[PDB]
Amino acid sequence: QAWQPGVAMPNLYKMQRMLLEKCDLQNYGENAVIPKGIMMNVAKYTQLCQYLNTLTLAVPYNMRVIHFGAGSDKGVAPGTAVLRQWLPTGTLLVDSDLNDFVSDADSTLIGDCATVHTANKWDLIISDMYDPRTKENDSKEGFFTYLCGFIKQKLALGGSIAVKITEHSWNADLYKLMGHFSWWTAFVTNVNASSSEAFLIGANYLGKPKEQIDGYTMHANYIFWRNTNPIQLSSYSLFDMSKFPLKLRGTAVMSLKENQINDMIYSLLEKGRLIIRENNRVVVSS
Amino acid sequence: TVLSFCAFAVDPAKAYKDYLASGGQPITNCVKMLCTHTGTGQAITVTPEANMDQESFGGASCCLYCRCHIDHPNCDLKGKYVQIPTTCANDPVGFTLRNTVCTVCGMWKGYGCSCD
Ligand SMILES: Nc1ncnc2c1ncn2[C@@H]1O[C@H](C[C@@H](N)CC[C@H](N)C(=O)O)[C@@H](O)[C@H]1O
Ligand SMILES: [Cl-]
Ligand SMILES: [Cl-]
Ligand SMILES: [Cl-]
Ligand SMILES: [Cl-]
Ligand SMILES: [Cl-]
Ligand SMILES: [Mg+2]
Ligand code: NA
Ligand SMILES: [Zn+2]
Ligand SMILES: [Zn+2]
Repeated sequence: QAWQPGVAMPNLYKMQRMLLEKCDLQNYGENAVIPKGIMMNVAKYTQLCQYLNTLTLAVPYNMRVIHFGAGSDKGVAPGTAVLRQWLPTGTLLVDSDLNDFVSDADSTLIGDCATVHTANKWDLIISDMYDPRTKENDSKEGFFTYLCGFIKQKLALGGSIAVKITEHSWNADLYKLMGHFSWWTAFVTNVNASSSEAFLIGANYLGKPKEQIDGYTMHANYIFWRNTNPIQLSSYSLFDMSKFPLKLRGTAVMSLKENQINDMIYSLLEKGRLIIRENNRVVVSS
Repeated sequence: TVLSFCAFAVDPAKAYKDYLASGGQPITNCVKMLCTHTGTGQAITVTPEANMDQESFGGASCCLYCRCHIDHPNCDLKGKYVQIPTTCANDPVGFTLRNTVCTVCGMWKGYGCSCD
């Protein structure tokens, strides 16, 4: 386990019908496992991408990736730098944040994410959006409501997402939407394991329910898992970068109509063998 | 304040140099990548290419003009990775400012490059 890039929420815990409790975890601290001169976020996104390497991600020849919450108080985009390192060369990487920052992405969109418009669909959405949080823990709106609509309207069938949540920063519709993927999990990176942070990862988008997920319940389930399974911080996976970049899969991209999307096509989408979207010119707004 | 100090100088690169000579801390939060350290060693590359004697940084975070949000004099760094000699890695922005890439072998003059 200490060798893994992190820990995924086991199926046993996804199946429960837990009540919502408080989380017994402190999001902060000086981090004893981050190697010298390395930012937490480089380490964190590295492990996220190491995890994504183990999944059946679709990887078109002309991949399109959009990154929300890419900026930081430092003024730089460490996560974007990792994405840019991970993804195939000349993959379109677009990133975005509420405040200005410098980026290694092809485009950088400044402003509230609700101002971000595009006609084109994406193969991968990464979000690290976060607002630092009242005596109740309810589904949070804000960027999450935009995100859910974004996913529903602009994620290509076959595409995948990774969205940052914590104890208090989570959304019920996002959890529900996880059941529209061929597979999903909540993934905790090993370098930040003592925080309540996880990435909700949906793998291979299907555009329709596969499971009925109740958001509120699943988040209680998430908390229960975290409370009763402490994870020892670890950066073991950081010390072998040799196989890091995402595999060039050459995943077919096809523009299909709803009536062409039959059982064998869904089966292809489920296995990460197809992306469905147009191949038009990509234009992104303020 | 170093970013402002340079942003509002007629010659930002000179301004940075003067800033250092007077005991200012080098610009921080240059983005060090995790990498193999088995790369080509070249100065500016599509992906991390640090060799055993280098570090790889995200290019934009190592660019004075990017960091200061000012006009470039030309960006050669943004969207790319810059290899920087471990001994100089405390100041990646200064390094790229003071140094020049060889146009034949693609390495840093006085560092990785060995030629005539
Ligand atoms: N509504 C919003 N729209 C756009 N960005 C937001 C919004 N709310 C929070 N954010 C951003 O979420 C970011 C959270 C950061 N911790 C992200 C760090 C960054 N991923 C990194 O690599 O270091 C902040 O930069 C916020 O500006
Ligand atoms: Cl890997
Ligand atoms: Cl549920
Ligand atoms: Cl195929
Ligand atoms: Cl398109
Ligand atoms: Cl200098
Ligand atoms: Mg599968
Ligand atoms: Na319910
Ligand atoms: Zn620049
Ligand atoms: Zn040379």
